[PDB]
Amino acid sequence: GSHSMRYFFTSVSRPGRGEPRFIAVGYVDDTQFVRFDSDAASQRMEPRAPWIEQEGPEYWDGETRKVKAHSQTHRVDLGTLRGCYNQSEAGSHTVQRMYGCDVGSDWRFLRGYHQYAYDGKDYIALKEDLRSWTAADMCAQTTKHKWEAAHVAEQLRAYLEGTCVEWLRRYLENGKETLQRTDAPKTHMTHHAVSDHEATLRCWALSFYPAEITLTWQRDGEDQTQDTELVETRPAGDGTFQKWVAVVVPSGQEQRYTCHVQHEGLPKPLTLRWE
Amino acid sequence: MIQRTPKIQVYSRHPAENGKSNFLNCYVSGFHPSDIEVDLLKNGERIEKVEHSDLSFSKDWSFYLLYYTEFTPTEKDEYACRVNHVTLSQPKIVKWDRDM
Ligand SMILES: [Cl-]
Ligand SMILES: [Cl-]
Ligand SMILES: [Cl-]
Ligand code: NA
Ligand code: NA
Ligand code: NA
Ligand code: NA
Ligand code: NA
Ligand code: NA
Ligand code: NA
Ligand code: NA
Repeated sequence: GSHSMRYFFTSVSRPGRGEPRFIAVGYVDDTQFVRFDSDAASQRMEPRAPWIEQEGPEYWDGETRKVKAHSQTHRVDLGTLRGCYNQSEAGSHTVQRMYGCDVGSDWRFLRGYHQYAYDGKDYIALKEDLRSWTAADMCAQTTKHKWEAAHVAEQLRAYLEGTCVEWLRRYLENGKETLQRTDAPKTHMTHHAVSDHEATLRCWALSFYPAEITLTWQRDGEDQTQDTELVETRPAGDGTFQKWVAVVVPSGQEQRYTCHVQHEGLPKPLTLRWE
Repeated sequence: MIQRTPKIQVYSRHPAENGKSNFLNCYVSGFHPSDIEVDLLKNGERIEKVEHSDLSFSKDWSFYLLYYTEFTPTEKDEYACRVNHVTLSQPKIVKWDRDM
């Protein structure tokens, strides 16, 4: 139904050791499709999905220009920010930018995002209406005044409500094989006797796409959130995902415990039992 | 000044069956800052040919990488992932456990 495009930029200062590291990556939904790495040989934006390879040389030339331009502005911002926060010259700091657009089920513009972090903290971010800014701290308030005065948001809104969405629709149809699929998780539970008196029950979901999933345990139907170990959904490496959730229970009580799995590729929510 | 500790998972792409080729993964997520050292180990020794994904990050700005290589699981061979990061006082080693 609905889909997203995101770019993610990461700049990292290494003072005296040369210029910053700059890495830019593009995604449609959970599928990466481009990279740029400023320390790489090629100095090009590169394809990372099969369906992007058909784009012609204007695309690749254009995206390389744009991303190198971004790398330059982050290079400048690293200096500015170190200034504003009164930090020493010699130490490594990080800027991060993400932006992108969401489209709805009929592939119409739904939402835009444009936001910045400095040393892993929100810095400034476009508000949902794409006309205002959210700045917490004083440095970013200063940035806000400047960007309000230069009308930065209307330029970003234009991209987000137009160009961004046009490219996403194009990618959705050219990468229909990969992007317009749903792979239901292959599910099961494992039991391992840690000792005589207790057992680890682990609920597995494998080989699924997209990444979004919910795994929950219940004991006699009662949610077991606080006693659940839930690992981060993780790439299998073949364009599908994996995830598990575990509970440690008293030997003999296994039949009280049920696993519940929710995914887009499942016709109905799935309950797994010890039975 | 913010730091976030890596969450480390070591796992096969497919269900492991001894003597059949597979792919051995070490996923590291939830870390900040991005400078990280990740090796795959075979019987406590560094594996040389390993590839990794392009640096990206999650909505909370924490970073994630996948490190991977082709392997053939066997009965006798042990695999692990070794990680160092500013947040770890000593390198963390997580063993591959195929029975989980
Ligand atoms: Cl770009
Ligand atoms: Cl943490
Ligand atoms: Cl398993
Ligand atoms: Na691109
Ligand atoms: Na700035
Ligand atoms: Na940052
Ligand atoms: Na498909
Ligand atoms: Na069911
Ligand atoms: Na069901
Ligand atoms: Na912190
Ligand atoms: Na682990």
